[PDB]
Amino acid sequence: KPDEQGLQQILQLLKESQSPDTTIQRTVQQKLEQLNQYPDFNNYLIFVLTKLKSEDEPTRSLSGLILKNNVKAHFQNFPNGVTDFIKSECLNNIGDSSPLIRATVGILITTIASKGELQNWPDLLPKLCSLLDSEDYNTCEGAFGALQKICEDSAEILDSDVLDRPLNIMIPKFLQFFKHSSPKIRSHAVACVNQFIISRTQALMLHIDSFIENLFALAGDEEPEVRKNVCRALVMLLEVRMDRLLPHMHNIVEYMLQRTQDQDENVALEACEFWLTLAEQPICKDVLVRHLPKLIPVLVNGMKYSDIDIILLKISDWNLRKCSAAALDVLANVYRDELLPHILPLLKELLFHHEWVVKESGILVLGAIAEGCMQGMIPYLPELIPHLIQCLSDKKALVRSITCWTLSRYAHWVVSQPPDTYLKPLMTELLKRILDSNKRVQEAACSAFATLEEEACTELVPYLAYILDTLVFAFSKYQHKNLLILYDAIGTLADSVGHHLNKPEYIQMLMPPLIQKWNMLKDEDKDLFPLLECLSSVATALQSGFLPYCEPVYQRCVNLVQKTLAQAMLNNAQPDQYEAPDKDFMIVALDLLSGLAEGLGGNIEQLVARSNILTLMYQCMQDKMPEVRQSSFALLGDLTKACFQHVKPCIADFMPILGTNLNPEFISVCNNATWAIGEISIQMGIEMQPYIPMVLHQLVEIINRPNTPKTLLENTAITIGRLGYVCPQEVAPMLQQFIRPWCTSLRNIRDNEEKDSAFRGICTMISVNPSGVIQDFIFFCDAVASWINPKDDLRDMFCKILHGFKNQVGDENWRRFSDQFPLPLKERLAAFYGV
Repeated sequence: KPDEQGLQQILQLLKESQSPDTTIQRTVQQKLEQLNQYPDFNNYLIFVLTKLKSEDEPTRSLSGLILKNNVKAHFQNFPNGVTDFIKSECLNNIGDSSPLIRATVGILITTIASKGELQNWPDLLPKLCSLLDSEDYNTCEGAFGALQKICEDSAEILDSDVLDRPLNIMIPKFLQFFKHSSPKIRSHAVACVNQFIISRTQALMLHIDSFIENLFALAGDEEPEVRKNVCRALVMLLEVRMDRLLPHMHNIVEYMLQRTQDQDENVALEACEFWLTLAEQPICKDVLVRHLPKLIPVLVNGMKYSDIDIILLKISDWNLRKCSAAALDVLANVYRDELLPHILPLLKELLFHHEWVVKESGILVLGAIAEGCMQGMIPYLPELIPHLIQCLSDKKALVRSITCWTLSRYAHWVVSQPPDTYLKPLMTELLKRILDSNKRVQEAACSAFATLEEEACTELVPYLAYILDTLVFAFSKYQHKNLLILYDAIGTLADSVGHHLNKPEYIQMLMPPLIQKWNMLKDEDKDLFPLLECLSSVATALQSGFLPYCEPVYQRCVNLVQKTLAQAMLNNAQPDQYEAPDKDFMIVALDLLSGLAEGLGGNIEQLVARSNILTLMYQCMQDKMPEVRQSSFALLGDLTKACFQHVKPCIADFMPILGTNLNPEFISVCNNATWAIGEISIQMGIEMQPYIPMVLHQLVEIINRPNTPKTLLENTAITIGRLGYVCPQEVAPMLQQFIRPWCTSLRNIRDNEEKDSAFRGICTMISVNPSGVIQDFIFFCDAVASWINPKDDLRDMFCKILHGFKNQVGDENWRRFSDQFPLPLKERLAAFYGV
């Protein structure tokens, strides 16, 4: 019987509510395991049926609450028969006259519905919807509260007559409740209708005016819950139905403005979100101009740290400050310089204020409006920047950290000025802050310095030893969260300084501790991604100087490529049992490898030979992700250039893949494949013959393709040139089909090794098949005339062709032909090639 062990459960429940903290872990262990078969049959008798017998609401509500957790962890193992009894007891007590009991029944219903999905309780929503009218308050509230959580949490809507009535009936029913006595109920009502906004539910769309009208009539409710929901509704509608808000816009704005400075922190944040959303709409600029005088002070005031905020640091991912600052950043990009009349008089007050909370809010404002109001800020920079550099030493950390940030926002202007005026002190001061005693100032400074480095470049060279001393020391001082930012600082330093880093002293202090970590990190580490990206930057700047250190870098990268591929395979077979990897670990490993193959170019040959790198590369070229293909094709060309002797035995395998990937849909992949083919043909010589048919036609098609980026066109032109240089016989016949775009393309390129080999290829092709050029000889001349400093032998090839043509067409026709050229064109061909 249940009477025996039932008084044992109720005793275990009374003991569960002790006060020992020792007798609590014991009764929790005793109850969590007491999951036989039918304890939940009991867990409701206590909670729903034994009123007076074992009364004491705390006990009953705890019964239902422990059982709620049983539903959370072990619902799948639930007997079908007990659940049905559970469910019917809940719905029969949804509106219990005891607030605590009906709140317990409430969370019970909510969770069951969340765990066992939509259809598994088919009776629920129809019963909830119906109960909304049930003429006793508690039942109405109970139903509505439950109904609110179900639309909100799980259930992605799309649920007409899954409610057992059309949304056409349901939505106006909701709207009626906007007029209920109880504040809790009209909140529930706005929350429900808010779920149907974004999805553009037709029923709501055909009830907008009624909705909008009812929203306006609630704007003024005491209950902040209602005010908040009204704001959410209005923010949401801003994107879904602008057309219907528009005629009320100024009237709405004035409400939102009052809401953005609301008593309640929540309503305020919700109201504030309005300015963000509106700011990103084309209609914004015209609507708000008039409100800027009132808006800006409100946003700027909202950007101060609150009293609570400060304490917790000395917070939320999103708050009033982050929101206002975001809005102000966006509003600055919209109005640009026209925002300044509204900002500067307020800025003047804030920046030199005696209270730091005020000062630091002003510094934030200054940073926030940077990108947008740059041009108009330039006049005031010569006094503000020196003053910010001063704040960098402020006694208060939170001023120190934000100043770093704001300074970095003006980094570009700083560098554009004489190096000694602003850049020097900024650097001197930022380098000191990188080693601040306060973690937040460390991050801010280190981050700001990274922004500065990228902008300064060469100009950092004089301070390189002091910059490197600070960064390397930071390794020892810093802890996790900060290392990530430090890696990026080092990395950018390599990018900005370039070859200037390649000196034994620099290498001997930087590389040992970077590598120390490279061999410490467990492959599934957050630290590993930025450490890869950093080293890839370093190996490119430390060209040949990176040599002593590549062994473990190269090998681990290859390992990383392999592993990621396997993991991605496992995940494709078994999407549930086996987990997806982050392919960005692969792309970054490939880039490092190709960075390595370029800096070391040749010294790498032994490492390439003893690895699965080419096999791995092949697989990477099969990948579904364009970026992965792209990266390996890049690596292909780099290895072709570095140590072709190991690529050659695979060229028969690679060529068809390169052909398969000569597809303009994926520009970057196409680019790299095209580039790789070209580099291969130079290394292969005549032997490239059998591989031309599969590649050529696609290139001539790609080069003739209307909308094609400049770079891909240029690379196609180069590659066709190089193939032709090596196999004139196979390529020459097609000279007439690609010569127009080829010339239009390569005519705009610097006089380099690429342009040389390409034009060398077209000269060998013209000489094999001259008739291909005549019809469009105007284009060849334009392309030859673009050369400023050609190699002597190339100038002669140009010379022979140009003359050959002139001799064919004769002096008279040529004279006519030359009239077409612009002056500087006529003149170069005449001076350089004697024509």
